Amino acid sequence: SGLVPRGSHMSKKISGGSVVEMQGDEMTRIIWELIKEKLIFPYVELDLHSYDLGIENRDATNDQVTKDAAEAIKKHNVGVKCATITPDEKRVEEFKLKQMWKSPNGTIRNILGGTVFREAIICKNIPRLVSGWVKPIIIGQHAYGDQYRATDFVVPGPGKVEITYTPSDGTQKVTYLVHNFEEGGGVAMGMYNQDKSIEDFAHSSFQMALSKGWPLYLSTKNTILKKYDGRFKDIFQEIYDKQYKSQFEAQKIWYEHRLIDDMVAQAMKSEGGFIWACKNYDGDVQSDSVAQGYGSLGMMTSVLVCPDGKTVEAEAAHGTVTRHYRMYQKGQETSTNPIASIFAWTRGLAHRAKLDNNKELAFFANALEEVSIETIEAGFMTKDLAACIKGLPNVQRSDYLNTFEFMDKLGENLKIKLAQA
Amino acid sequence: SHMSKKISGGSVVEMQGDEMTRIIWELIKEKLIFPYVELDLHSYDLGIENRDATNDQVTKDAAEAIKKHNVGVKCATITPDEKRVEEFKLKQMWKSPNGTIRNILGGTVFREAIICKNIPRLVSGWVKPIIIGQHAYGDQYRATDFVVPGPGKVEITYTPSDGTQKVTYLVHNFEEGGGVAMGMYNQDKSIEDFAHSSFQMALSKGWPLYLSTKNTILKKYDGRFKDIFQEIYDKQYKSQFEAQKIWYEHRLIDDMVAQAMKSEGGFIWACKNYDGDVQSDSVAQGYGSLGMMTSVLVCPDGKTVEAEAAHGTVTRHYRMYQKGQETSTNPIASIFAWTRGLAHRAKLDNNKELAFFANALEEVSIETIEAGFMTKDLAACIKGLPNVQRSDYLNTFEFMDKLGENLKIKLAQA
Ligand SMILES: NC(=O)C1=CN([C@@H]2O[C@H](COP(=O)(O)OP(=O)(O)OC[C@H]3O[C@@H](n4cnc5c(N)ncnc54)[C@H](OP(=O)(O)O)[C@@H]3O)[C@@H](O)[C@H]2O)C=C[C@H]1[PH](CCC(=O)O)(CCC(=O)O)CCC(=O)O
Ligand SMILES: NC(=O)C1=CN([C@@H]2O[C@H](COP(=O)(O)OP(=O)(O)OC[C@H]3O[C@@H](n4cnc5c(N)ncnc54)[C@H](OP(=O)(O)O)[C@@H]3O)[C@@H](O)[C@H]2O)C=C[C@H]1[PH](CCC(=O)O)(CCC(=O)O)CCC(=O)O
Ligand SMILES: [Ca+2]
Ligand SMILES: [Ca+2]
Ligand SMILES: [Cl-]
Ligand SMILES: [Cl-]
Repeated sequence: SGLVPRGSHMSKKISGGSVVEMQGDEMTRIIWELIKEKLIFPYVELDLHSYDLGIENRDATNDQVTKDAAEAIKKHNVGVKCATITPDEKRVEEFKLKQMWKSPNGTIRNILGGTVFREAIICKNIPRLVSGWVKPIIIGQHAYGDQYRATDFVVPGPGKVEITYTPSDGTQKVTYLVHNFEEGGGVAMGMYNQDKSIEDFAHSSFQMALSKGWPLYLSTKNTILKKYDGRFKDIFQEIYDKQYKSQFEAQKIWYEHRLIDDMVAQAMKSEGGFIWACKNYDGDVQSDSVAQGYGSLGMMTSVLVCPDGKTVEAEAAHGTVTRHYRMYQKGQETSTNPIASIFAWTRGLAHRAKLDNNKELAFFANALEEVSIETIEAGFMTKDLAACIKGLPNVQRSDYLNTFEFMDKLGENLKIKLAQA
Repeated sequence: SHMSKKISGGSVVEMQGDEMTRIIWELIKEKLIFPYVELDLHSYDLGIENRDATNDQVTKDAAEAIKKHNVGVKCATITPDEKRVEEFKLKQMWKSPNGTIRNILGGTVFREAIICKNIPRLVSGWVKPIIIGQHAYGDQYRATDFVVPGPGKVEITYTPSDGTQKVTYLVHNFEEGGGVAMGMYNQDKSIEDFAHSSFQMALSKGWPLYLSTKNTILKKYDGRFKDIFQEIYDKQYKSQFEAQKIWYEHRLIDDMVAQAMKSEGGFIWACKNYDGDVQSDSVAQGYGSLGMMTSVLVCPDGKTVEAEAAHGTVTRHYRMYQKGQETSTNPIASIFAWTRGLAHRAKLDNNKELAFFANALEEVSIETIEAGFMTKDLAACIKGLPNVQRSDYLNTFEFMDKLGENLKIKLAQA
């Protein structure tokens, strides 16, 4: 039967190393398991550290699992996160929650720190809503502080709201009048940010612009918040003058501070092709406008780059697609776009491979991104993208693939691509 | 024999401004308003020179004058920064006149694009206008902010006036370096006025109303906006809305921004102060031209209005003008400031002729531009800035003069 041992038909899976996975809710959870089953695990073996951030396990552990996941990301340097339920009043009723738990993304970000870089996932055949955006716009959202770690409260009636700083060294405290309510009640809030966090934010922004060869703009409202936003402006400018200016000049680019009002108009009018450093809230809100302006709200990458220069968390930024989940729970067909979740996995695994000098893993991660884009541009897509192209009322069943058909088509094309290489 | 009589005008609080907008303001009065309308103008000079001279008192005096006369029109003004401070040798870096007038008067700033058929939008589907109603009081614009110079505790406290024990909310314990911190507030009555003005504007335009907040994150602060609007709607407006086949909904700011991008327009968008400030720039630009916007502060008394030009004082054109070089400065926003004010004056005085005039001036502006006579910025909207030749646009004086010729023709025909 032949003295020479013939080669195996099954080929050796890639050693991918250590990865923290944050499991999610509803249809995104369904998608997440399909991605692992059909796209990752046949080709990559992982030392996978899985945390269930589904709403029921967050409730059971009093949100401790979210903290545990963040600490694990510190330890292993790579996290990949599925979309999760951020509960409102209805979710409190539906799950009999102990509390209207806060957004886990905010908790993870306030623990890890850094900058969330957000960018559209561009398909040649998905039309833009903004005509001129022929190059990408990359938002760098400062991931720490401000509204997302504030303390807000109802003022029940007349009285003084004051804000006080008490120096740790025992020198005199300073007290500022926020407002004397003399005619009724209202609301008040305190919020803050940290110098070191702002410095990390500036560093990540300058470095991303220099890595791309694109100009950088930071938006603030320092005309109104002269101290608070002026601190962002000053720290960026001093870091630019100290370390990065000659690097920008050598690449013929620039960094400029802009008022947020001007910056959103300028962005809308632009051709794309720049980095936009945003304070936490502005990056949160403006990335929705950028995501929708490129064609599809969900076709975004979202990667938290932590201040240590080694740790990354990639996530799907859209929601858990509740209506599709309900259909799926009744055995009905859905057409759920998995691209954002797939790219969470590929961006995470690409950083894993960079940390590990894993050439096989890096080739794989890029190959999966290529397969996803090429599949869509070849005309095989989920219903939402079909509607981007034709308009929802004109979509017919042959224009799109359902959730399982689309995953299977990606799996076929990934197998072809890895075979050809 | 009867003399040629100007249209009765009434009492208008004028606030004069700075730089190129001051120049075009005088041009508008001279060529478009004064030859046809006779005004009882109460003029306040909010030029940065007089604001430094009076220690910003003139701004407050103008705001009170508006309280008195119910109709105010405002030119663009310099909001000084460090550069302005050194340039004019200012005593202080005074706050923006707008912020002061708004804190004094209260109300909601309604902003909306001025649409010309030949000016292409940047957002494909916006075939109907989007009207933003920006709450004009509180939040960031009245906040107390400071630099935290080193390790220490920041807390924000509430002390009831009636003696009941205070409550202290920890903001942050800075253990390593320093940072920044800030308190801000809003008032129930001002939010209720905001809601009432939003519901009324929606009913008058016959469009649905969305309010945006971030109450996912700010459950108490933004929760109050949401709760107040929902209660005032259920109790006082839902039936009228349903009668006009419109509706009111709360939306998260993230959702609202994306859906507006993807929508057809045709709705009222109630915004917290900061969001209205920022999103209206985004909307203005998305319709084609950032400066083609009306901006009208509607005060809670339901009678007092302040119309302004929202854009800046066009400093580069002013420098050209100073050196006797021609400029192409678009005066439409300042014109519509005047016409919106005059239309409110006509409404208050039941002045048929003045209302006819204000609408006519708006029509003449739009038709002039749509007939192909425009300033350089709109030419560039059409052809793209690199492709604009001198023959594609009119300079500031030529455009003003063409508007005057067309306004004379329009008023004569009727
Ligand atoms: N990451 C996360 O963790 C998120 C969790 N959620 C949780 O998802 C749950 C529901 O969320 P909805 O908002 O109701 O939306 P949906 O996902 O149900 O989709 C609505 C309709 O659109 C269509 N459709 C959408 N995705 C599709 C897909 N893949 N394929 C195909 N069709 C798709 C489809 O339409 P048809 O039904 O007609 O086919 C579908 O029904 C609730 O529990 C939310 O809390 C929401 C968003 C983020 P996000 C954090 C962002 C950040 O951290 O930066 C804000 C997003 C933003 O800012 O833009 C939460 C806010 C916070 O945490 O503060
Ligand atoms: N309302 C006001 O009173 C404002 C006053 N200012 C004060 O104006 C001063 C300068 O301002 P810049 O920011 O440098 O801009 P610019 O006006 O000089 O134009 C820059 C370039 O664009 C082009 N161009 C613009 N307008 C054109 C026009 N008509 N025709 C033709 N081409 C035109 C042209 O381009 P070329 O040169 O290539 O031809 C030109 O050079 C500074 O001193 C500022 O303080 C700024 C804006 C508002 P704003 C209140 C908004 C609100 O309350 O609703 C925030 C802006 C926003 O939110 O949208 C600040 C005050 C506050 O904080 O309250
Ligand atoms: Ca967002
Ligand atoms: Ca603005
Ligand atoms: Cl299916
Ligand atoms: Cl001229």
